[PDB]
Amino acid sequence: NKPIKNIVIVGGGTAGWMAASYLVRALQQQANITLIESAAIPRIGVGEATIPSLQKVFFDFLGIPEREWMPQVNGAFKAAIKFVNWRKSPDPSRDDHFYHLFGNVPNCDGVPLTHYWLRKREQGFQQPMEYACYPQPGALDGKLAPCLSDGTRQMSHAWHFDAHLVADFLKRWAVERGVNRVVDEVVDVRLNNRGYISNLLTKEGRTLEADLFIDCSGMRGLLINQALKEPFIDMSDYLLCDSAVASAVPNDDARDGVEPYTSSIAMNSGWTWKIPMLGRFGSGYVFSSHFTSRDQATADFLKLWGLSDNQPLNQIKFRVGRNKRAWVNNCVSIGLSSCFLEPLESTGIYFIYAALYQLVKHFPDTSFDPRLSDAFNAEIVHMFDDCRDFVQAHYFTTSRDDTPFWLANRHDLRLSDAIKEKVQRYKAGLPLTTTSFDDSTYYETFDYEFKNKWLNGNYYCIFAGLGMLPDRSLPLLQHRPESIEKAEAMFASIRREAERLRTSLPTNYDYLRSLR
Amino acid sequence: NKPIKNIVIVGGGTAGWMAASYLVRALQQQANITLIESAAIPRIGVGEATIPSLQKVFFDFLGIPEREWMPQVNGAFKAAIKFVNWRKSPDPSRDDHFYHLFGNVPNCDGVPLTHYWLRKREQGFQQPMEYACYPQPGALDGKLAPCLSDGTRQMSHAWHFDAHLVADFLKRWAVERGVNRVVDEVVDVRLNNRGYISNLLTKEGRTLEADLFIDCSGMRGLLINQALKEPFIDMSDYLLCDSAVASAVPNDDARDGVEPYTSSIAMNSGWTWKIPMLGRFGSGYVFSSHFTSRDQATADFLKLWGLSDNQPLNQIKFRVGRNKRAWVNNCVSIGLSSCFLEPLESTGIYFIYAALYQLVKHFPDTSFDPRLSDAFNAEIVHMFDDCRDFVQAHYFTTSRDDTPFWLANRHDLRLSDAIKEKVQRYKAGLPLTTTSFDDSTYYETFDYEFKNKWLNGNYYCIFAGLGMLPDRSLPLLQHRPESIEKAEAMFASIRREAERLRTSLPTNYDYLRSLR
Ligand SMILES: Cc1cc2nc3c(=O)[nH]c(=O)nc-3n(C[C@H](O)[C@H](O)[C@H](O)COP(=O)(O)OP(=O)(O)OC[C@H]3O[C@@H](n4cnc5c(N)ncnc54)[C@H](O)[C@@H]3O)c2cc1C
Ligand SMILES: Cc1cc2nc3c(=O)[nH]c(=O)nc-3n(C[C@H](O)[C@H](O)[C@H](O)COP(=O)(O)OP(=O)(O)OC[C@H]3O[C@@H](n4cnc5c(N)ncnc54)[C@H](O)[C@@H]3O)c2cc1C
Ligand SMILES: [Cl-]
Ligand SMILES: [Cl-]
Repeated sequence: NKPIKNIVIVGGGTAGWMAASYLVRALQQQANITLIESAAIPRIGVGEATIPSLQKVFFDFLGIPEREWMPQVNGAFKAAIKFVNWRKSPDPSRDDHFYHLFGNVPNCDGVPLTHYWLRKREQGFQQPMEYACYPQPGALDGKLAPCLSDGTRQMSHAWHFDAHLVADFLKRWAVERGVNRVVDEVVDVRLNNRGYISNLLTKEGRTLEADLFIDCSGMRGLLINQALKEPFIDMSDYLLCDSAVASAVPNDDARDGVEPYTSSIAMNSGWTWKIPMLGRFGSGYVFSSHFTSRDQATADFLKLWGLSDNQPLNQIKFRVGRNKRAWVNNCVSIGLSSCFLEPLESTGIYFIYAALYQLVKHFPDTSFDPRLSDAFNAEIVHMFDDCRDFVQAHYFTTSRDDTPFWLANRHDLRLSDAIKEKVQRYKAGLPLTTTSFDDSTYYETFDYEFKNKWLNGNYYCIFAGLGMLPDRSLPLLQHRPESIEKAEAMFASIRREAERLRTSLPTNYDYLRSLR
Repeated sequence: NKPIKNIVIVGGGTAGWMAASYLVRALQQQANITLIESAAIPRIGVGEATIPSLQKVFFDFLGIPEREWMPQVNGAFKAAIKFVNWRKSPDPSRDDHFYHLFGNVPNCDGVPLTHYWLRKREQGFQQPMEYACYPQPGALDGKLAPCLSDGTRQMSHAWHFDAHLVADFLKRWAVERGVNRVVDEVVDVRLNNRGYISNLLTKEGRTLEADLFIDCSGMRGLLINQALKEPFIDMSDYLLCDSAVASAVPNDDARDGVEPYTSSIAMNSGWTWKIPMLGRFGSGYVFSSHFTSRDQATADFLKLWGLSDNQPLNQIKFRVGRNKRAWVNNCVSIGLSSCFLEPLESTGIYFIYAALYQLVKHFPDTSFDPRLSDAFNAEIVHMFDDCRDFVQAHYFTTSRDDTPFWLANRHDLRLSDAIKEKVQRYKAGLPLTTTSFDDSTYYETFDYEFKNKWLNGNYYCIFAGLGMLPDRSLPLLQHRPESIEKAEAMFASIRREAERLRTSLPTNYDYLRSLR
């Protein structure tokens, strides 16, 4: 079969230029890549939070080190997500916060530290799980950097940045390496009688043709949804939020510092993200239109940060779910054109480079073997649905009942058999999927991580944080006092590391300043 | 809940004493373990072949190094399985053999060497896959040891031994560490109205009681099948063989050497195993009674090795399949009481210590939370069904059509959706599950291996060996000539290692002799 030689990418957002960059890197020879993007249709970039695999899977593949791209996007460091007022109904006299931290939890004789902690709590141990099982939460409370002053890594971390800038960065990178950039707007898509994309008709009268089309046109799904009629699976029965009111809020970093984490502040009919950068933090009230009006949500958002009625706002709406098939005929959907999930766990950009990773792993020729796209589509389904369930697990697990929104999350959600099964195992006291701690190649081979994205530690951070604990500790531990004693030594070690971090880490602000 | 304190194991075979050994090791405190075995009911031990996880998962857990247990069981080294006359109808003028080797296949720019080999074959490359992608097949042809004379490991390996002796070894090991051994025969099992095992009535009038019962009574399933009425899922529609005629055959190792591998010699209505040890090799014609009589199979077996009509034979029969649930109420089935699969891929003893591993991971208290057994049962189902599909893939893939037996395997088998999906992906040219080569922690964390037992390399050895190749090479490779060039360097390196092994390895016989 003849190889794919001409590729057309529709879209100049984060998805489009990640696709252009990744493909021009992966396809070293025999690859003509063209990207068309409309100047009259804006890109989505609200100030985004990410996860560590952005470096390992995407930028490492491009050969771009962290020190190269991060200052070009005015990046800040992210070491966790802090959930505020998610556990109980808001009480100004109560400190309601917990962290979902990056990194793996140590194992002790084949059992994660989370389970040794639970047994301790049964006997009266008061300290919260993540403060016992991780070394960095207290450091995050102190708004400290994830690295020493000399740049030595001290904890797993990701990044906060304006996605507009990473698109510009990748634009310059990809164009320099041969990607043809076209500023124009597609107005019509022509299919043959078979149903394959023949050509694209633009606004300036250009006719674009290719062997392979990549749809990065955003939520509208110009190619995959509108032209190819691939149905979008609405999953509003799984998750309730469908809107957002967002803006940027100035921050006096000199006296307030820069929080080295994303915040998720539970509201009456949703939650508000806080994504710190230098000089400001991006913020957005994600809400359900069925429980609050955009007007009311706007008022709550302004009141939360004490913003004025003159503050410019980014009014957003979206549909939760995914296409039935991400790849149909000769068109691959990447980004918002493929799927969407509320930014509760920073999975948006992850969906992009994870899908691109899978596209190269299933790269077609001009014959377009349906076995390739079928396999690709199955991977996308697994990827999205797994993250959807993890996010949903934040909702039906909550104890809040103060508003109709939270009551609905507790009782009226549709749950997959998969997430029901995990929760059942968790409640039984069983550890979920764990990996080796004294190895960490889980982060080095993406096939492993892609198929097992969320581990025991991730779920425990969420569940224990929301106050939903297993019925009992592992029955096995009653037979292994030596293992229990060994776990105590590990807890003590974590406590010592936390104390060392407190006096060794520079503030996140000072470290970000040293990088200018 | 009160902890499990009294445990009764029924059975003194390989399963029973592995269970006794593993549990007395895992349950350091609060564990009274009793094993009852009948002296009038023999154990099954035909001379068994194993896989490397026996050391990593079982003996390492007991703290017993290879050098300790192997000479106690008169063990020989196994480095692969050689399949003879499986590809085509037997032709004495043709050499029909291929190896299924232990170990992982190297990756080159995210693609296994198997796929770079396939592309080469498309362009005329003649050398068989496993001889190109592995360094040791030629060494195995030369009957060389898997280690240097000084004991330095040179290739991944497992073991051949009489399972009777490993049972005796573990018996002595477990009894010395507190396991109570009872020589008697259970004649009646009493259940309460709930359906839980109350007590065991023996032949000498003893009444045995416990919190937890382990059924290692063999194929009869004294507790799980007969008492608890748990249905056995007959899978004769998946696999056709149901019988075996076996014996031991003397070998002049001084002039013939000792083959460092198990052989699988395809017959008219089944296949014959060859499991070499010092001084002899165990052998057994596995056959389907629906295509040949035991009498005819016996004659073929004797004729194959030139044995006489006076040669004592072990006439065996079995049912292929598994219990619907491995663990019911307060009874856990381990070994032949749980499931059986023909020894095509040496999975029998694997099923034992893998299940025991899972039992400890799901260890109950006296309340017996059904969530624990449900989770355990699901793992057993995955374990068996996955190995069943892998074994079955040897059968429906063959090109042989010379007998009704092989025609039936080609056309009349029932295939799971899972195996159909894998074959489809393979035929499309896609790599199956792969792991990191420059790491090998896949063999260090059993959770990983248990869920992903058979990798791309394993399937490729079987499929390419049977002459069933993908329709085409990976389309991506047409865009990456640099990766192709890089793979050539790896092939050259493997060729050099093979040449070094040829002149460096002692013969398997001489090395086994040096260990006496
Ligand atoms: C409210 C919100 C919060 C988010 N938070 C996070 C987060 O915290 N972390 C994270 O990682 N991700 C997050 N995401 C996701 C992420 O921001 C976006 O998915 C990503 O940055 C851009 O996706 P996209 O490029 O596919 O869509 P878009 O940004 O909409 O890109 C659309 C592009 O296609 C072009 N185009 C469209 N139509 C046509 C046409 N007819 N002809 C020609 N050209 C055309 C447009 O000009 C534009 O260039 C969030 C998304 C939203 C909506
Ligand atoms: C033909 C064949 C080939 C095989 N090849 C391989 C191979 O190559 N590699 C591999 O790893 N595995 C292989 N296996 C599997 C392996 O040999 C056996 O599964 C294992 O060695 C023994 O299994 P078991 O102990 O559960 O059953 P058994 O050996 O039958 O043990 C039964 C025990 O339960 C006791 N018992 C029974 N009944 C009663 C009662 N009413 N009261 C009291 N006590 C009782 C018996 O006395 C006996 O001790 C093979 C099996 C077969 C049949
Ligand atoms: Cl997101
Ligand atoms: Cl076996």
